[PDB]
Amino acid sequence: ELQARIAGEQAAIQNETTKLQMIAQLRQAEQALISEQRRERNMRILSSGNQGMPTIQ
Amino acid sequence: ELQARIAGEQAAIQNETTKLQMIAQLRQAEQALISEQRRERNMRILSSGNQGMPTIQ
Amino acid sequence: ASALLGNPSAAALVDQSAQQGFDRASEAFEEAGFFSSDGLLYGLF
Amino acid sequence: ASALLGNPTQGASAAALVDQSAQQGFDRASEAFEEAGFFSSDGLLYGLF
Repeated sequence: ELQARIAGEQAAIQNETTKLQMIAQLRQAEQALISEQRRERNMRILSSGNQGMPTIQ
Repeated sequence: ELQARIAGEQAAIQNETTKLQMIAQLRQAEQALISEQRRERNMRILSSGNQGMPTIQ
Repeated sequence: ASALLGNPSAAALVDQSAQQGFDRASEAFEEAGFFSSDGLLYGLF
Repeated sequence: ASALLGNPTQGASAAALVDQSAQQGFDRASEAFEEAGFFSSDGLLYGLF
């Protein structure tokens, strides 16, 4: 019974390892998404579809 | 039998760990491929083999 | 309007030609925006 | 066409020559831009060239 308990404990540590891998992937995805938002803002400022300009009055 | 079942369960978590590693490698490869496509587009715009220019008419 | 243009106010033709030029410049700036790095060449253009 | 060039030209115009020389210069500039494209970063030096 103690051997099987220790085996279950190893399985739990395995699960934590998988969870940490998943957290690292999510971290990378979040950084990529922040970069995408930055580039969306940049595109919106510099878009050639803009039609406005200051008016002389 | 329960010990061997828990051992199989550990093997399954090992397999998931390997799968996550493979997913991370694929993520990196996909980012590299997107960069390669960007650079192909950039090269196509700036290629010295282009021969066109605007015409005065 | 038509003395030498041949196409039937003057504060208009200069604005149209400059608009075409500045539209090309804006397209260059947009291309610079697309390439985050390796894009300031389009900014210089 | 041939008054001072010396090398015989079969027949052509004048501005033609300005266009050819400007084409050589602009081709060198285009090659510099291509090199700038190759080096994504550390490539804007070639853009300035």
